Amino acid sequence: NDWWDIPYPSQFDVKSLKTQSFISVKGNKFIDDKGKTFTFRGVNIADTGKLLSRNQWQKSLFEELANNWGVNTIRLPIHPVSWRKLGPDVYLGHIDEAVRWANDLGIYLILDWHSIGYLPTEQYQHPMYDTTIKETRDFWRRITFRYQNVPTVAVYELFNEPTTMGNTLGERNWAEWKTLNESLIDMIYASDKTVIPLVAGFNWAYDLSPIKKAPIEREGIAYAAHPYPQKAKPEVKNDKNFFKLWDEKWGFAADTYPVIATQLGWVQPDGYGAHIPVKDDGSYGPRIVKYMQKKGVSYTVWVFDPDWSPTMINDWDFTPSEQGAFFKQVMLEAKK
Amino acid sequence: NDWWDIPYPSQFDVKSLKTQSFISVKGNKFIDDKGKTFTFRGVNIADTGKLLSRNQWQKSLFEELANNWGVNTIRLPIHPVSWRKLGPDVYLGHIDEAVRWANDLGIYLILDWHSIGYLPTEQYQHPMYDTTIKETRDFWRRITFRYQNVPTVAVYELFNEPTTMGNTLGERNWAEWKTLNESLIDMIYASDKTVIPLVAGFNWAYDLSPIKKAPIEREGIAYAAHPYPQKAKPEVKNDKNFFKLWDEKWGFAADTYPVIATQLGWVQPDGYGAHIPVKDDGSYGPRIVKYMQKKGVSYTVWVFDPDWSPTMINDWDFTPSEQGAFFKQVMLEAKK
Amino acid sequence: NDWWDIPYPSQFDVKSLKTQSFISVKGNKFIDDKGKTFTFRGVNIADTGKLLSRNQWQKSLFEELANNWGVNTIRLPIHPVSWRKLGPDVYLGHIDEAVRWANDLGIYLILDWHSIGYLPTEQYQHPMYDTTIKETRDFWRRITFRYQNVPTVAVYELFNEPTTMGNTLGERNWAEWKTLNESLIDMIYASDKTVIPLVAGFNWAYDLSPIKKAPIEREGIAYAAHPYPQKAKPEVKNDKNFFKLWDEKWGFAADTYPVIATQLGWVQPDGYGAHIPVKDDGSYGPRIVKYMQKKGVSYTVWVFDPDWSPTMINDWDFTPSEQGAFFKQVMLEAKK
Ligand SMILES: OC[C@H]1O[C@@H](O[C@H]2[C@H](O)[C@@H](O)[C@H](O[C@H]3[C@H](O)[C@@H](O)[C@H](O[C@@H]4[C@@H](O)[C@H](O)O[C@H](CO)[C@H]4O)O[C@@H]3CO)O[C@@H]2CO)[C@H](O)[C@@H](O)[C@@H]1O
Ligand SMILES: OC[C@H]1O[C@@H](O[C@H]2[C@H](O)[C@@H](O)[C@H](O[C@H]3[C@H](O)[C@@H](O)[C@H](O[C@@H]4[C@@H](O)[C@H](O)O[C@H](CO)[C@H]4O)O[C@@H]3CO)O[C@@H]2CO)[C@H](O)[C@@H](O)[C@@H]1O
Ligand SMILES: OC[C@H]1O[C@@H](O[C@H]2[C@H](O)[C@@H](O)[C@H](O[C@H]3[C@H](O)[C@@H](O)[C@H](O[C@@H]4[C@@H](O)[C@H](O)O[C@H](CO)[C@H]4O)O[C@@H]3CO)O[C@@H]2CO)[C@H](O)[C@@H](O)[C@@H]1O
Ligand SMILES: [Cl-]
Ligand SMILES: [Cl-]
Ligand SMILES: [Cl-]
Ligand SMILES: [Mg+2]
Ligand SMILES: [Mg+2]
Ligand SMILES: [Mg+2]
Repeated sequence: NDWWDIPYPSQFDVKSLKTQSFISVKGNKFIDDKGKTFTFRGVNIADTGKLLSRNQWQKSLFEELANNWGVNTIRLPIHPVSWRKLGPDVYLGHIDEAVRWANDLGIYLILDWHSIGYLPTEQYQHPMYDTTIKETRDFWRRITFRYQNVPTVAVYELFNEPTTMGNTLGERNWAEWKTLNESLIDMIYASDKTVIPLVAGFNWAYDLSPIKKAPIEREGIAYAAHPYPQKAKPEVKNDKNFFKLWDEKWGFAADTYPVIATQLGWVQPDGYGAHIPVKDDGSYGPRIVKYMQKKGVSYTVWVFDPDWSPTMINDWDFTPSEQGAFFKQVMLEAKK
Repeated sequence: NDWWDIPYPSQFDVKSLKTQSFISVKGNKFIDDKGKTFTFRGVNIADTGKLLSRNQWQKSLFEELANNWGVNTIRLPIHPVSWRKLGPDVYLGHIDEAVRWANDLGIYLILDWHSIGYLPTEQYQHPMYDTTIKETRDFWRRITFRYQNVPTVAVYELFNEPTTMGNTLGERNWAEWKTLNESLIDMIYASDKTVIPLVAGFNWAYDLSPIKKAPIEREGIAYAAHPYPQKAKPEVKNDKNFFKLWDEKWGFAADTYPVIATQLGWVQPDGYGAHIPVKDDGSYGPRIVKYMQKKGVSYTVWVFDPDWSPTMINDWDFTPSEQGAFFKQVMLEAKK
Repeated sequence: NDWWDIPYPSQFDVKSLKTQSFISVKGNKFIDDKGKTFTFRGVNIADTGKLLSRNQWQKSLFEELANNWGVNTIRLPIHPVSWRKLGPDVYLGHIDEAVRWANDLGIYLILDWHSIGYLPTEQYQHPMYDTTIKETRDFWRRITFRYQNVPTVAVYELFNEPTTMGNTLGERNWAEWKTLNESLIDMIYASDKTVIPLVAGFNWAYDLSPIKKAPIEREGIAYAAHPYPQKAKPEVKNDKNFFKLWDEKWGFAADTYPVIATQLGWVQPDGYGAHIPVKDDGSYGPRIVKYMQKKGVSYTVWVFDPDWSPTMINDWDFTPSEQGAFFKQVMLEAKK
């Protein structure tokens, strides 16, 4: 009742972590603080609240991924509805757990403010993604204060998937989106300059082409890409044609800035949760991996969860799905 | 609890309706899809929630109006407080009923986002009208998706009565209001181009004069006018002087665009719920009807309800008030 | 349940007050309506809700201050969280009490919308200060309507302490802040032109220097200053060096506009609730009083409360603290 006695917030205790290299941006590459080139390779897990509700928010989950799936990175898709439902204090307390778990395993976290829609008009694809510019700023303000100087938390992915859904949500306007990302980056850098902001384009974070002429005017950032199989639609389906289309919309970015494909994956058109744009016969797997390997692109596969699709696992015993078995071997081999 | 299992929305089933002409804008006229000039002539009823609370939300209400009062149109004043109180899903479910009822009777609906105040500062005449730009956009987003390709729903009246109340609510600024209406129209047209947006001026939707120099830069729209009796204040009260004042503030619009007088009416200064600007000795009735007839102006009288004033009916047996008996005969004669 | 029956608001009954001079702005001075120069000299009390919760919201509080502490002014720091918690109707009802109490004692009130942070991004120092541009406008709309033509309520302090906290809350931008204050002033002046708006600069209302080149372009306003002891940091601590630094950041304003130091005070570095920027050995007391006396600056000391620091009183028997005993004698002597 005494609102005047509500405490000011505290910061994560960095002394509680074991030594872990910071990742930073240098030119078009990530590097660690030993100066070695670094690639994020890993997976999304589900929202923290979804996992808690079925008692699957456990260090054992992180251990499975680190020990058996070859990941060096986990992306946490923090859904605004879940952020509100647990409330900031409880959600941050669970993020703290993820930090300790990842640190102990020597892996890194991408914190993703997981909305879909058009923030400047505050209209979204679905209520679970609902937010405001105010809440979005406040999220990043809180996150940046709490995890200041924490090497485990490497990337702040400002807004998962910008889209206006054919301008039903507003008029897509690069200049206003650019300005807003720059505004968020400024709040972040005022609080912690050691973190990597990740910025996305339109068409559900597929289209980075506006940065050819109007890149975000801030240093030390990276760009997101979500190159699902059906985003590029060549008439003739082969490596060369897909590569050219990917080149044009997002791959070119990797020549100048670091790029993380923070969502990618596929399921068979008749498989579990099959929907546009994730339907593929499986030929996309080797093709996107080859493409990313050639361009030095980082990635986190969607999704290491048995309910949300396309799945990497069919159950909580971690039985691999088609894409799961494929990416697991890719990541194990890369780790070598 | 599982927010991730909350369904995506569905659209009204157009196959459930009987054949009904679409109304569209051509130049300064409405026409039906047989190419014949069309005039909206009808009434407002109360907010859906008010009617539900006294069990008056019934097809019989629509039947009374269509069969005995000669209407071809009903305006639904959706109050934002009621929208929130029933919640979108339940409110839309009742709008669905209105659509089926009106369609069956061969009449049309105007959906009116019924707020009073200044949306750009989000300040209003009364809490019952309280909203935000975000909620207003979301309302129109939901409405346009749900009633796509539904002929019965003819007009989307974006914001009932713009006013700053002597600039106590903000600084009235045509350019910012124009831009915001254009933004809403763009969201709507991205989703359904077969609907007619209705745009209002300041001074409680009385003053359209800014469109002489700066009309909304979008095709297929109409303009609202609320010419209550005491809005124009000639020193000498006659046809000629009122006509000239109406000409100057709103009637001129009918020369170039279609105009719907979506609110109009009167009660005696000593009658039920008498207040500025609806007080009149009754001479306004024939005068506004003559004026509208000469200019081909569409109209929906306020209000076909026994509680809200000025009333068209004194009870739920539909006993006519003074203005009610007057307008009933006007509409019956026009229908012939 | 019947939202349509929710009453429109009413105004404070001015006939309930005894005769009391209006205070107005003339050049760089306040004057009363007898044309005599006037200086606000008094204190802050705690938020109305805090006082109510411990049964300390009583006329006896105002009587103690007027009769024994020599005040002619009390500042009410209305915290947005408390505004929401009591709700506008109940909070305004208690403000009405303060008005009657102050009027009877011949003292004046400053109503302070008591937030800390950056309103244009709606990010704040602490949740208790949380608000929006919409809520802030609505507060001033309600206040200005209710207390129209009430001499007892002299000053509307638009936003207590603007700060971006090292730009962690947003990018401080004088031009956008200026525009927003002008917008609030316009809402206020549209409703009551007899009230004095009080505008603040950045750095927790310490830095008025932007008004040298870009003052608020409205007449009849005053400027706030919060010159706590540790805001100016001269290497050599004496009258001359502090005076020069105060001159440069806020004191210059008093040459052209009226200035009210609506928060000021100190506690010993080892005293109760000691924190930056209010720690001082006590030499600040005579120095700030001398400075303000020379420049004709008005002031309300923070704070006449035994819980909130720095205190003027150590208990509810009004036992004076160090700064309390000091300021009490200053105010008693000035009153003579
Ligand atoms: O968050 C929990 C939820 O996630 C679900 O997956 C999401 C997925 O994360 C998201 O990327 C995906 O977005 C797609 C849209 O749904 C889809 O409409 C859109 O299609 C467009 C077409 O409309 C357009 O014509 O063409 C392009 C290219 O073909 C296409 O993108 O594509 C985007 C992605 O780019 O939405 C998913 C949900 O539908 C999980 O499936 C679910 O289990 C979880 O609850
Ligand atoms: O929504 C449920 C509610 O509706 C009530 O009627 C409303 C009516 O719909 C609305 O148009 C009307 O607005 C008027 C303002 O109330 C009135 O103040 C304003 O007056 C101005 C003057 O202030 C100005 O000086 O001059 C002009 C011209 O004379 C004048 O307009 O006029 C507007 C309309 O233009 O408000 C009504 C409520 O007061 C029902 O009466 C009620 O039963 C329902 O609950
Ligand atoms: O509202 C109830 C609450 O009030 C508490 O006092 C507030 C006080 O009213 C407010 O002015 C004060 O603001 C100070 C900030 O807290 C402080 O961080 C800031 O420091 C900056 C430094 O960060 C900067 O480096 O330098 C400058 C100059 O030295 C300095 O200002 O200073 C501002 C004031 O200018 O915050 C108090 C709370 O911390 C009561 O103490 C409490 O009991 C009540 O509950
Ligand atoms: Cl898009
Ligand atoms: Cl107006
Ligand atoms: Cl500041
Ligand atoms: Mg970090
Ligand atoms: Mg339609
Ligand atoms: Mg006053």
